[PDB]
Amino acid sequence: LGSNSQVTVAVRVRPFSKREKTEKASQVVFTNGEEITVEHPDMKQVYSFIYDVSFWSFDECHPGYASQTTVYETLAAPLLDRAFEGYNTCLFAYGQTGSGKSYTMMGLNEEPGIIPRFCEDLFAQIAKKQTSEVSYHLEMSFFEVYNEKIHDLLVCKGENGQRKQPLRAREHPVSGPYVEGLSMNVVSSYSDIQSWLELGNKQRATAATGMNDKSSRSHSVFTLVMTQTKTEVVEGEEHDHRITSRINLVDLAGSERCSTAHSSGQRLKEGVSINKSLLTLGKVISALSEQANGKRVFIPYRESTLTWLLKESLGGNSKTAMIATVSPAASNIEETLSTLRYATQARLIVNIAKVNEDMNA
Amino acid sequence: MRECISIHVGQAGVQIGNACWELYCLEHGIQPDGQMPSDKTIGGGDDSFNTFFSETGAGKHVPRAVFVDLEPTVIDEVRTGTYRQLFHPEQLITGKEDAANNYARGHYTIGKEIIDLVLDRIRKLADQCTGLQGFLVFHSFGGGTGSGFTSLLMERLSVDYGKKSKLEFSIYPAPQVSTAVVEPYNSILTTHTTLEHSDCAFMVDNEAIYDICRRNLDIERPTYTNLNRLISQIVSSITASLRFDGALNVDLTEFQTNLVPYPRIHFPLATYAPVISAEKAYHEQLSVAEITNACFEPANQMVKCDPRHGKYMACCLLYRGDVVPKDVNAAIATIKTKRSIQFVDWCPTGFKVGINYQPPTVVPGGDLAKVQRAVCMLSNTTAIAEAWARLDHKFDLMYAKRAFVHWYVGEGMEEGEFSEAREDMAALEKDYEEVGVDSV
Amino acid sequence: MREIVHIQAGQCGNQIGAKFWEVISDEHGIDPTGSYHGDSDLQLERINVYYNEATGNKYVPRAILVDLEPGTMDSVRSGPFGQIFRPDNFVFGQSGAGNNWAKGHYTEGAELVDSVLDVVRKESESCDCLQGFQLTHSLGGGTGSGMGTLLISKIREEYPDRIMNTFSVMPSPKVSDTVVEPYNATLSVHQLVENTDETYCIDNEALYDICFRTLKLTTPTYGDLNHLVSATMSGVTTCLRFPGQLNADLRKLAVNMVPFPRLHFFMPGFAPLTSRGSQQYRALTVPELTQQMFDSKNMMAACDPRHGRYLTVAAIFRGRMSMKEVDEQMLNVQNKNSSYFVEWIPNNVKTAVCDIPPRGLKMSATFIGNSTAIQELFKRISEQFTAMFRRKAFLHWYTGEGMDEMEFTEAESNMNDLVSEYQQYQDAT
Ligand SMILES: CC(=O)O[C@H]1C(=O)[C@@]2(C)[C@H]([C@H](OC(=O)c3ccccc3)[C@]3(O)C[C@H](OC(=O)[C@H](O)[C@@H](NC(=O)c4ccccc4)c4ccccc4)C(C)=C1C3(C)C)[C@]1(OC(C)=O)CO[C@@H]1C[C@@H]2O
Ligand SMILES: Nc1nc2c(ncn2[C@@H]2O[C@H](COP(=O)(O)OP(=O)(O)OP(=O)(O)O)[C@@H](O)[C@H]2O)c(=O)[nH]1
Ligand SMILES: Nc1ncnc2c1ncn2[C@@H]1O[C@H](COP(=O)(O)OP(=O)(O)NP(=O)(O)O)[C@@H](O)[C@H]1O
Ligand SMILES: Nc1nc2c(ncn2[C@@H]2O[C@H](COP(=O)(O)OP(=O)(O)O)[C@@H](O)[C@H]2O)c(=O)[nH]1
Ligand SMILES: [Mg+2]
Ligand SMILES: [Mg+2]
Repeated sequence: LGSNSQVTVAVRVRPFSKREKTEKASQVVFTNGEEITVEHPDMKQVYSFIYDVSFWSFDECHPGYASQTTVYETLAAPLLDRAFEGYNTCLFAYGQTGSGKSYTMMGLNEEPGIIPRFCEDLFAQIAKKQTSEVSYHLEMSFFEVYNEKIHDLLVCKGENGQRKQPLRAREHPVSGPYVEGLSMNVVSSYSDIQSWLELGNKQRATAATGMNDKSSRSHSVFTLVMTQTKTEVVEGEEHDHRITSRINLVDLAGSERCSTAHSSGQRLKEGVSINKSLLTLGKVISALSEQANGKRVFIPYRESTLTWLLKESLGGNSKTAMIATVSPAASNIEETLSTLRYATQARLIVNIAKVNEDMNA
Repeated sequence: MRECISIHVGQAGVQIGNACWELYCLEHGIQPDGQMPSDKTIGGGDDSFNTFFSETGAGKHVPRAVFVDLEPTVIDEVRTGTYRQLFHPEQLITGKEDAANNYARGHYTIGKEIIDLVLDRIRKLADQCTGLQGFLVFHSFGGGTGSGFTSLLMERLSVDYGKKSKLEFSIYPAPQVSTAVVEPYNSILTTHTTLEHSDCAFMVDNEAIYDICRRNLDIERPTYTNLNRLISQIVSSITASLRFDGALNVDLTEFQTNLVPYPRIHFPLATYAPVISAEKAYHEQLSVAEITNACFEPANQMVKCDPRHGKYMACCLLYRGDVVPKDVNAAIATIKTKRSIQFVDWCPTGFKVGINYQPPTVVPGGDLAKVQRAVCMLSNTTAIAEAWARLDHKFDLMYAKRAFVHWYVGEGMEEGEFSEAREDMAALEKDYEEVGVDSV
Repeated sequence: MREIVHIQAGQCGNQIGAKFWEVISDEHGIDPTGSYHGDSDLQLERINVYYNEATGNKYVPRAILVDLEPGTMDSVRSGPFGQIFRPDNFVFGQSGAGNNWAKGHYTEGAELVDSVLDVVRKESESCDCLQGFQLTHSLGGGTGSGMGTLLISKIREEYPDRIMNTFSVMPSPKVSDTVVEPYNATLSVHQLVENTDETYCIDNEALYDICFRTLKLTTPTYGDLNHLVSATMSGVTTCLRFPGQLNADLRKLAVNMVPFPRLHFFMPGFAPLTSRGSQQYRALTVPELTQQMFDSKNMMAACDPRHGRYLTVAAIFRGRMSMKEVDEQMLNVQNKNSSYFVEWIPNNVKTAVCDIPPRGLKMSATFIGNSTAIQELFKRISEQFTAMFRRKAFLHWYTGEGMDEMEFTEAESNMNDLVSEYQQYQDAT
């Protein structure tokens, strides 16, 4: 039961952002096809990083320009086809503030990302195969992590200044962790998800910071549980054995220094928490890589809240994916190396994913 | 008029300051109350010089100090002690929230509530000065205050003043002795911010002074008082040219141009050789040659480093008392011949020299002797590459596992600012093997 | 000025607290009537830490008593140093915990913790600068463990930039004094591992062995055990009350002792401790104290440092002394006994030294160690549990007050994770 699965990792550069364009920034990152190289202004050394997929979005006519409908067909479409057999899947995004992860996963209204492509193509891939034989169920929830406190986003918050009930996490002995109080809503068509995402993202705690005009101050997790009830050789009752898959799509917050992102008051108090969570989302990658060499180790999952929920996603039973977004300016050289040196770590994680099927009993 | 503003950060800085001002006040005659009888004994003069003191119309001579710290268990000992009627009540203690031995707390969170006031007091001290030469920050690598708050102040003053020396005496971390598990981090994080503003960062280690006291004074139980007194003597010898008259007088801009070849190798070592009991005061001639050779003795350094694992690159030698010049030139000739004291191919001179006519003071209840010829040396070597490498390795054994960083992130620091401060020190350690490579 | 709010939950907590106030008052010069009758002036300068000034230069401590039975409240208020507290801070109730963790966190602490937090809000909003908290309790019962864990959670939600130091009397291997110890302790560990910054693990068997061997006592009561514990509690927080050459408050120690936010359970230890007769046959110097504090027989946590590796150690000296001898001795400990420390921390020690020693001593010292031996304690609690939970030994008295089996599995899993985190650093890298 189960198979070895190298964790999938992809890298992606963003075109020069407006503020750095006003500063007249020097390009530092280059792509020799697949391999990325980073040259300093110092040019004292030249680090090189190798990955499995290397996108490019600097300018729209370079040969090799991976658009929003290219980071699907190379990264997320395998995750979609791997969740038809039954394997659990994940796709989560690392980077710094302004590196472009909330533009890749969710896109913008005219440029949609992976969530809309995934969902609408899935429903396009369901009505192409759905018959009277095997059913197709889909539920979905959408939660966030704000200052070490889980919150739901599809809970229409009304008449108070703090309609923001803090939920909690718990550990099931077999099914692993789970959130208590999580609205798990049912969907049938893409027209049902667009009204949830439309409400969820309006609830996600965004703010205005020096790095970019709309900066997320939260990690967001987006679930889809798809169970297909199959029929096959039996004695009597059919529609019994069913294969279940859990697709989690995660959009994180960013490294954010206090100088580069002018902030005080409350902005600085959630900045710390993003940083502590992403300080622990590094230990979990580093120490899981150190398992590949036989070296016995402990993965500090419980040091934070996000890496406690996404615990079966990094290791565990999940075919996972790390999209790694990095800026091309020289002002963002002391933080792009940090992103890419963790992306190269993530590729070495071997996790065992197994098709999930339970016979009626 | 020459003037220098001595700033004293942290417990170590304040205690060195206490020793320093005890020493200066004995040297001039100004008493702890602030009064100067010597203006009323003979008829007048400049008995306590306005470089390191001020004047008030009633006759209270008042120092040019600031005495910053973020825990009140130390400045409140000054307010309550012998030197209470001397200092100005604006001693810029917070009362609150020590820096917890992390850079983050003293640089961004608990160090932003007092720096806007330090600059006010320094402005008030500098606007009342006709000719300002520089600063003298006395801090300690290892803690949060003396690592972070100094870095912040030295970034604000670099903007405000800019064309002024910003020298800094520091308690360098030892290889073996330590009082914290976080000194490597703090030091690496500090140099990053002070390899760009500061202009000469003088260093000492407490292990070196322990061993000095042991071998040269017969003290087997030395405390911080006796250490800080030797530091006070170094601070008197580096300042003796501004407060006295002598033959060769080295202003504080005459070090910056003679010891810092390149703008990043500005970490000189210090030493003060005639450390002697009253016992060995007799049975010693205590001449120039004996000292000058004693100052290049490895077992008479104030930093745990071997001078023979590098090459010298500059030396400034400052004497006090009955020193004639050719007693020096004979000695520099004695040192320019010895194969052990090895200099670079690009600095043949390397022997800046100063002389002064006021001998050293000695405090009662002290562990030092009355000497008519005191000496200090400020050297610039390639030996401290190994100390910096040791700190680099201490760091690298911990940042591998990201230990203690959740206590720095907590108070305003990202995790990419540790890798950005480790690269600069590697570049420096490479700029210490770029200099010992002989030219063609 | 730095300031601490002391809370005393349960019989153990209130007794140790009373003993601690009897010690701090002796140290600062306070009579039971709150009046100052001291000799020095270094007592009043930093009296805001533990005390508050009332009317006529009378001093009232910032104690917040708490309990569910009113039996130890009256033991205090009738006691010698009990008329110094504030009657509106003797929060109590009825309907004791029954040595049930359910009763203390869900039923009879849910009905009383709001009052305690009102007193906390009042004593914390009456402060220039707060440094943290200090709760004494007892893993093994319901009042201390339950109510204190809940209080810690509510405070660490309300005051999260502040310390929550906790002084805990853990259960002992050989003998039990309460029959449901493992469950209560496991739940309290589930609550404290996630909501503290420094925990000090005390065990009564270790104190018994101290009192029998070192102090050569024949009839040692609990007042003696608390006279030992009060001492080190005093010493953790003396560089906030007295001056010195190296000063180390609570946050410094938490930064220099906790490498990772979970491994903040420490073996405490005291210094000079000697037989009443055999003190003239001994010297009073730093080496004597360094070899008295780094020993197995002078700890309190019932755990052998020789069966582990010290991740950290901290040493708070009190007395006029040299720091050469301090640094040299701590280095000698790091060098000789190298196999009892960690490689990837180059210096595994912290040294704090102060100037004013205790009432009739010239040299005291206080040891706070973080070692990989503590897991054994937890290991035992993860074994007894497994024998009681695999058959549901006394579990219907926990379900019957609003609890579920999931809350036991979680705690077990987390305590075992803590053991594994202490264990991976027990090898040679
Ligand atoms: C001639 C002399 O010096 O008497 C000493 C003494 O000889 C010994 C026996 C004391 C004695 O301590 C004990 O007997 C003891 C009994 C049970 C549990 C713990 C201790 C002493 O009682 C303890 C007491 O220690 C103190 O005075 C401290 O202030 C101590 N006192 C209290 O806590 C205290 C408690 C209640 C009421 C009044 C004071 C203290 C320790 C830490 C922090 C603050 C205070 C002193 C001097 C002694 C005696 C009296 C024999 C020793 O203990 C301490 C804590 O220092 C035992 O070893 C030390 C020093 C000596 O060996
Ligand atoms: N020479 C000398 N060194 C000292 C003295 N006091 C402390 N140090 C050294 O300074 C190091 C850091 O401690 P501190 O300087 O007191 O820390 P700080 O700068 O005051 O910052 P805080 O931690 O916030 O108090 C210690 O590790 C000691 O080695 C002193 O009196 N003399
Ligand atoms: N590949 C791209 N092409 C064009 N524009 C992009 C691209 N990637 C990012 N951007 C723009 O960059 C801006 C910042 O993107 P955003 O996704 O908000 O970064 P971020 O990581 O979400 N900030 P934060 O959430 O605080 O980390 C957006 O307005 C995007 O339009
Ligand atoms: N040191 C000390 N320990 C005590 C005392 N009373 C009880 N204990 C310990 O505390 C545990 C029981 O805690 P208990 O006081 O009953 O908690 P509570 O009933 O919920 O308040 C046992 O393991 C005892 O060893 C005391 O006075 N001193
Ligand atoms: Mg975002
Ligand atoms: Mg201090």
